[PDB]
Amino acid sequence: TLVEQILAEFQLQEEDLKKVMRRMQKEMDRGLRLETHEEASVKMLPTYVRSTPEGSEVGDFLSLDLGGTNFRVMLVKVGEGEEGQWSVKTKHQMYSIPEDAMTGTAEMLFDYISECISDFLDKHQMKHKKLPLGFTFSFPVRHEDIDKGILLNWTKGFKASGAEGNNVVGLLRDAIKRRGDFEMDVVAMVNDTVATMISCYYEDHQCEVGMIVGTGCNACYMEEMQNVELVEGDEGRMCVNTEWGAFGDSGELDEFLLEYDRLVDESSANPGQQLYEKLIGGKYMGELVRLVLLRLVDENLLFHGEASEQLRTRGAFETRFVSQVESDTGDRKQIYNILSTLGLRPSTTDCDIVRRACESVSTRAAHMCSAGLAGVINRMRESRSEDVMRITVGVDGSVYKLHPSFKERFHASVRRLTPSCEITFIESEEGSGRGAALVSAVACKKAC
Ligand SMILES: CCc1ncccc1Oc1cc(Sc2ccccn2)cnc1NC(=O)NC
Ligand SMILES: OC[C@H]1O[C@H](O)[C@H](O)[C@@H](O)[C@@H]1O
Repeated sequence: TLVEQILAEFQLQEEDLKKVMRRMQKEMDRGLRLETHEEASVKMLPTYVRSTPEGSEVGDFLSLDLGGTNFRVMLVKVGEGEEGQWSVKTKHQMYSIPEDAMTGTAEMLFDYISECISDFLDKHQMKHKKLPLGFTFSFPVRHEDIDKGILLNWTKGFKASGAEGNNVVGLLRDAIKRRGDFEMDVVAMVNDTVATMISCYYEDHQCEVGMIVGTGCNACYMEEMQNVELVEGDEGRMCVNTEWGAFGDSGELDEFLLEYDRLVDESSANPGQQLYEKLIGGKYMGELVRLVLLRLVDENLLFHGEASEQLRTRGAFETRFVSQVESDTGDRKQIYNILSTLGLRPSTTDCDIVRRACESVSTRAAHMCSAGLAGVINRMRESRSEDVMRITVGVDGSVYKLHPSFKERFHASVRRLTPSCEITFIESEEGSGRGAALVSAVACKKAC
C-alpha cells in the first residue's frame, strides 16, 4: 500500500484521457494549417499517398525497410487481383547495423545499406537486374513528392551526422551510384505507418488509418485534401503522417509527466523531443519500469533496499522483460528468472511488486495511446455523414502485437472514447515490405 501509492501515480481517469484526446485533436489541426504548421509539435506531414489514382503497374519490386534496429531488404511481387492488386513477399534478408556505422556520417550509413543491397542481390542471382525500389523509412520526413523529401530529425536513438536537412532518397541514390555495382529505380519513400495502412487496404477498403506501437509510436490516416493546406488541391484524400510521437514537445502533456518520464527524457538521445512516444514506445518502456524499480529500492520497499549493478545500469531492464513479467502464470517462475539474470534474488513479494510496476507502466502506455487514436478517429468522424462511421485501423509493432494485455486494454479504452464509430483493427502481414511495394507499383504507372 506504500507500493500502491507510488504506482497509483500512473493512473489516468476517463477525464484525463478525454483531455489528452482533445489536446491531440487541437495539435493535429494546428499542424495542418499554414499559419501554424511550422511551430506545430504534431507535424501532420503530407505523404503524397493519395486516394485519387487509378491503375497500377505489375511485376517485381524491391522494398527496403530502415528504422527497426535491423535493416531489411526484400523482393515482392505485385500482380492483378480483384478490386485491386495482390502482393506477396518472395525473397528476404535481414542485416544488423554496427556501432561505428551509426556513430559516423550519413554517407557511411547509406554505403552500409548499399553494401547490404548488393549482398542480397548476389545471393539471389539478381545482381544484374534493375527494378523499381520502395523505401519504408520510419522517421519524420517533409516530402516534396512521393520520391523526394528531407529528414527533419532522427528519433528512437538514431544518430548519424549530415542526415538532418537532406533529401533521404538523394542520400540513397548517391550511395547506389558510389557503388556502381547495380542499378535501382527509387520510385517511393514511405513511413512505416503508411506502409502498414496500405498493406491492409487490399483486404479492407475501409482501412484509412495506420498505426505503429513498437520501438517508437506513430499513426497516419487519410485526410481531406482541402484540409491539407500544405499541398495545393481539394480533390480527394491524401495520407498524412501525424508524427504524434512529438506530441507534448510544446508542453501539452506537462501536467501528466512523472519523475520517471523526466528522467527518461533527460537521459535520451533526444532531450525534450518525442515526449508522447516516450510514454508508450518500446524503446522507453523497460527503462520506465527500471526507474520505477529503483525508486522502490530507494524507499526500501523492494529487494530489501539493494539493487544489483545490472539494475542500476541504463537499458538493462529490456522492454521484452516487461512483456515476459506480465506473461507470468502466477508461479513467479518467469519473473524470478528475469530478475535472477539481472543479478537479483527476489522474494515472493518482490516478484509481485515487479509485476505491479510493469502493469502500471504498460497500462498507462495503452491508455495514452488510446487517447491519440481516439483523437484521430473522432477528427475523421467530423468529416463523415453516416450514423455510425465504420473504420479500419492497420497496426504493427511488437508492443501492440506481443504484450499480453496491451492490445485488449488499448481496444477497450479506444472504443470508450469513440462513440458512434465501429472500429476494426487489422494486424498487417509484412506491412512494411508489401506496403512500400504497393505504393511503388502505383507510382510506377506514371513515374517510371
Ligand atoms: C488508402 C488510400 C487509397 N484509397 C483508395 C484508392 C487508392 C489509395 O491509395 C493507394 C492504394 C494502393 S494499394 C491499392 C490500390 C487500389 C486498389 C487496391 N490496392 C497503392 N497506392 C495508393 N496511393 C498512392 O498515392 N500511390 C502512390
Ligand atoms: O516506427 C514508429 C515511429 O517511430 C517514430 O515515432 C518515428 O519518428 C516515426 O516516423 C515512426 O513511424
